[PDB]
Amino acid sequence: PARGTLLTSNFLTSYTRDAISAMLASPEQAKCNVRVAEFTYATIGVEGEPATASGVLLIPGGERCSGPYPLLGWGHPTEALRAQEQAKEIRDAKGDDPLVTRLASQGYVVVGSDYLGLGKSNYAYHPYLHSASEASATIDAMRAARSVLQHLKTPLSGKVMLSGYSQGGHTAMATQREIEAHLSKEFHLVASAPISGPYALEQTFLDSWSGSNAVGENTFFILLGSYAIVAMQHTYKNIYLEPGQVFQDPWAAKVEPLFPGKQSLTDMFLNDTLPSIDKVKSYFQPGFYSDFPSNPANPFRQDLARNNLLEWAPQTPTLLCGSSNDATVPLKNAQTAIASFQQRGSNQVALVDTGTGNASDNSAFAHMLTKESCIVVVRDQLLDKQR
Repeated sequence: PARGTLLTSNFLTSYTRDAISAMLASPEQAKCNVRVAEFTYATIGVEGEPATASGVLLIPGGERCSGPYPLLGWGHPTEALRAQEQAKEIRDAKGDDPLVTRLASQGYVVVGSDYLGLGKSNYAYHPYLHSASEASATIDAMRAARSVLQHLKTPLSGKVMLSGYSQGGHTAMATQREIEAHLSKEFHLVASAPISGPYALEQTFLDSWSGSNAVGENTFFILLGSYAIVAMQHTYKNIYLEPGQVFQDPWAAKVEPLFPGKQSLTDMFLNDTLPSIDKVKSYFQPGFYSDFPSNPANPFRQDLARNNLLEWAPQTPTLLCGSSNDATVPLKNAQTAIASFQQRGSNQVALVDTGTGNASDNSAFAHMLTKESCIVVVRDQLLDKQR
């Protein structure tokens, strides 16, 4: 099966323009009804072998919303529940999701892949924070969606845009880099707006390795760090033979099945499935824990480095969004990225900060606030202007 081939597609539900406006009034108003669709497609694994993945497709429509519509590829945030599908989540939430209320309702066709190893994908694990497969998964999700859209005769303008939140920001940028480098004829990319993504991946882990960074405590670090470790091992198979080489017991024997597994990140954190950040020294093996921040040859550190998104020159008008209150993914990531891009001859990337400006609000939880806040900001400041 050629990459991007549409295997199955199904329409779940639809939300009226008024119902969406009602949610927004709880005053921005929707201009489009929104149809929720799901689909599965052919794509590739981290070794280029065949694999499948699932995705979500939001289609705008309405008397005050005639086409043509731009196509926006979206990268979702860290997902530890293997079976999780975005389309069904939106359906369960009855349209209560910013992708519907802020973008699709305004005329943006939204396409998002559940990523390899998640949703309906047949991949044995999820290549968490793996630039190449995050990009290939997104690219192919967009290819399959275009087939669904063509069959429906949905009017597309031809313009393509990208965005994503958290891990999704990393996904969005990784996808942008891949398109510009090889697929500019297939995808006419006119705007990219990564949100709170760890572009300076390796340095981000180094900075929060103690459990806290310049911004504040990185509360979810044990969970996000463990996911990265297990994933990078799966992807590169160069960190350890037994989890016991990296984690202390009893965590060594229970960590791999969780990323991804039968538990959502919320579940794990609320029920202390893994120790809290203040007990990090009893979690990671002392050797590994001290070696990572002081040894650039550390295999996990090397795998993170291979997934940095700094060494290139963005050509698409880009707007990195995030918050100075964010202690989960420090805005330093965007700043470092900008400096790197400018040093490589690119002036296409801008930055916007949605933080309160009050250090009193710095927090790991300020991270989730950037999702809708930034969706709105990047849409108003960049996306709308590139339609």
